Amino acid sequence: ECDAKCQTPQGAINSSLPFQNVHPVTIGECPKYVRSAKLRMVTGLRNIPSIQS
Amino acid sequence: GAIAGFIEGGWTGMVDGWYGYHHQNEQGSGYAADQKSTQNAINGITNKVNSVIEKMNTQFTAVGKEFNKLERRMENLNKKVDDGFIDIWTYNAELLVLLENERTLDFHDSNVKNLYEKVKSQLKNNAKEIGNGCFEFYHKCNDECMESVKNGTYDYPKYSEESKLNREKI
Amino acid sequence: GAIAGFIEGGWTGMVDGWYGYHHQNEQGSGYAADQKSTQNAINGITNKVNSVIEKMNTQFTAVGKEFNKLERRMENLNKKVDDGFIDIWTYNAELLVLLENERTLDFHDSNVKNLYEKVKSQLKNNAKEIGNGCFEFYHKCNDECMESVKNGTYDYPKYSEESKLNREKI
Amino acid sequence: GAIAGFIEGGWTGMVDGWYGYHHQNEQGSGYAADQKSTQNAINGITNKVNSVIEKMNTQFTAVGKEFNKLERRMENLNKKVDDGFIDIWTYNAELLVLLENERTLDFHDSNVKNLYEKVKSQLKNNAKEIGNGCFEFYHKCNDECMESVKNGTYDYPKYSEESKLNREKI
Amino acid sequence: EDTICIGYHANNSTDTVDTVLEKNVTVTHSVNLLEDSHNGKLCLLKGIAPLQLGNCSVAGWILGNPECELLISRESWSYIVEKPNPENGTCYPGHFADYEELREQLSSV
Ligand SMILES: *[C@@H]1O[C@H](CO)[C@@H](O[C@@H]2O[C@H](CO)[C@@H](O[C@@H]3O[C@H](CO)[C@@H](O)[C@H](O)[C@@H]3O)[C@H](O)[C@H]2NC(C)=O)[C@H](O)[C@H]1NC(C)=O
Ligand SMILES: *[C@@H]1O[C@H](CO)[C@@H](O)[C@H](O)[C@H]1NC(C)=O
Ligand SMILES: *[C@@H]1O[C@H](CO)[C@@H](O)[C@H](O)[C@H]1NC(C)=O
Ligand SMILES: *[C@@H]1O[C@H](CO)[C@@H](O)[C@H](O)[C@H]1NC(C)=O
Ligand SMILES: *[C@@H]1O[C@H](CO)[C@@H](O)[C@H](O)[C@H]1NC(C)=O
Ligand SMILES: *[C@@H]1O[C@H](CO)[C@@H](O)[C@H](O)[C@H]1NC(C)=O
Ligand SMILES: *[C@@H]1O[C@H](CO)[C@@H](O)[C@H](O)[C@H]1NC(C)=O
Repeated sequence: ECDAKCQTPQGAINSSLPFQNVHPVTIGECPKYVRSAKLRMVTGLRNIPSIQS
Repeated sequence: GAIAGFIEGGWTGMVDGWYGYHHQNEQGSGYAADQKSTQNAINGITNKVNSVIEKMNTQFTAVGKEFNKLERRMENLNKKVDDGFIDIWTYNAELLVLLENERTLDFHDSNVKNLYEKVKSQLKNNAKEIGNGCFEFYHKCNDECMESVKNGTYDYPKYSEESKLNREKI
Repeated sequence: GAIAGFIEGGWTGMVDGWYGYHHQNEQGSGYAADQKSTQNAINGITNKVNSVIEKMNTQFTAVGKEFNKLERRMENLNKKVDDGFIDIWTYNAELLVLLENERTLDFHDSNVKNLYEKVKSQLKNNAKEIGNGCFEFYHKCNDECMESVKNGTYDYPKYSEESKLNREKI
Repeated sequence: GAIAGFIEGGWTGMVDGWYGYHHQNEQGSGYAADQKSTQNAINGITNKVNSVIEKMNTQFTAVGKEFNKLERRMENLNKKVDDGFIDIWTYNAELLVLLENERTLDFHDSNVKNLYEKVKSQLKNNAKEIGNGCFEFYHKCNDECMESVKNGTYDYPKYSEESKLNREKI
Repeated sequence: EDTICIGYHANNSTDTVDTVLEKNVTVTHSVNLLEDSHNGKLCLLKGIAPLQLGNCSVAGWILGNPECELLISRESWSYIVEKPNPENGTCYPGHFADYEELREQLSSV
């Protein structure tokens, strides 16, 4: 009874993101499928606890 | 701990932003992040991140192509094309993520240094460059002066004469 | 205006190049861009720009392919291929233009600083680091000395003794 | 020659690593590369190089496709596809090689400077910034002190008082 | 004596990102770009319920196999669903000429 924007042969996606690792075959407005396992961009910085903390 | 920062490490007790100050006064101590540099750093990152999604167009998908028994030449060209494009895109995404994480990490440690300098050239002789990212005031100042340093005003003549004597204590 | 540069802003009145000097003498004032750093910066940019066109080969074009009624499978593979390659190239160009405009903008503000330093370490005590990108001479010098600073010679012993007394005026 | 380094040039006589020291003592002279910065620079480069091969997957190859006389439409699509992918890959490799050679060359000259600074802030007044990448000790020290500078200890109070008098020789 | 310090932020985050020179570098903040969330449910794309053929094949469906009973308001769909190996195709055997081509004609419907 759900409503999607992106439909795959093994489920549906929330196409906010720019890449997908689920399935290459899709219909609707979908984020481009890639083979990659982890795609994480750094916003902050290197987390270093100084002196004692 | 002995407090200090920048060259020593990160401040667990600061929350307001990424870049900030500590200060040791007679009117207490604490942390206060510089939101002007933090915003002009957040804007950058937001536009770095958004510029990656805004260029990489969300595209309508259609893939499923079917070939008969005496058509395996075309079936293999469809396979060649399907895999070929996934190949380029997986490289293209994977590279930009590694290359720009490098650029984000250098961006920060530059913004930090570019602020450590903002203060060094603002105070001068009126403080010593005590061990890593800190300054030891040669004149003792009010929270009003602290917030004068933070917002770039400071006013060097007021404390110049004061420091001149305290600096001579060698 | 109060003149000054680098940390303050850009010089509308300079024409000779991108990077330069102002100077305040008893023998007049003006602007004179350092063409040695400007050329060794122009060369860089020319080779950055030309290296983008020289790699991106100007290619002979042939596109127009026609398919019948009972061939729409191939018509769609031709479409898949045609659009797929435009897709990669539009990303590839659009990214390099944004990424290297970033690198050109950092290249300059580094070349500027790397010149502000050339002078700081050339003069030393014989001048104070007066408000942003300027130096206030502790000895007063001839246009010959100015052009000695510009071409890196200067000669520190000549004015060292002179400045030693004027610096002491505290 | 007059020895010196960093801003002057490269040391032909150093072997231990990329970044190092010279030293002029009463207990001889020579070269000794800082392997701590050299390793934390080798690690980087090794991971830059390996990260290029580890992402660019070594792929099984199959290319040879054959078409008849009344099939030159497909023969040209196979050609379009074959050349199209070589086109992208030749650009992609050629660009990353030029762009990251640039990043490796800046990485080093930053690591060198970031070490010239390590020492400047470690010694302070106890030495003068004599012509390019060198320091002239204001107190004369044992090979034990040299290796104290190299491993970051130094100990500023020991020689502070000594230098205080020798610095005054103006 | 009075002091002042410049320093960067730090928190309790386990978010490990990667670079060109460094890998598995723990950071304060980070944002993901890869999606792995499929609900395993076929939803109605746009709001248009798709064509769930069932035990039938494309051939079966359009030729009107006596089992394929969906000749109803199933004139409007968003996309077409087929069971990998569909049991109810052509009842009387034979060959469906240029079958594959027709599938693309129906794909655009
Ligand atoms: C629609 O699909 C159903 C289900 O797949 C088809 O039913 C099955 O049809 C096969 C023949 O195609 C039957 O197999 C028979 O099995 C006996 C076993 O003793 C064997 O002696 C026969 O030679 C034959 O292989 C099977 O029984 C039959 N029933 C089921 C429930 O699977 C049906 O034929 C399809 N109908 C149409 C009109 O497409
Ligand atoms: C900095 O804060 C002080 C607070 O008294 C104020 O007087 C001064 O004008 C501020 N400077 C700027 C540039 O906002
Ligand atoms: C700089 O200019 C002066 C002009 O008198 C000249 O004597 C000197 O040799 C020049 N230096 C260099 C390195 O060209
Ligand atoms: C540096 O070397 C000296 C050699 O006497 C040693 O005493 C000191 O602990 C070393 N410092 C570090 C941080 O390893
Ligand atoms: C640190 O730990 C708590 C768990 O006790 C967590 O919920 C919190 O979000 C963390 N702090 C930050 C700043 O992320
Ligand atoms: C480090 O990276 C490896 C990649 O193989 C991964 O298995 C491991 O879990 C990562 N560890 C951390 C702490 O991120
Ligand atoms: C579909 O095929 C399966 C095969 O096991 C059968 O159990 C089911 O009843 C069939 N449904 C229809 C409507 O033919």
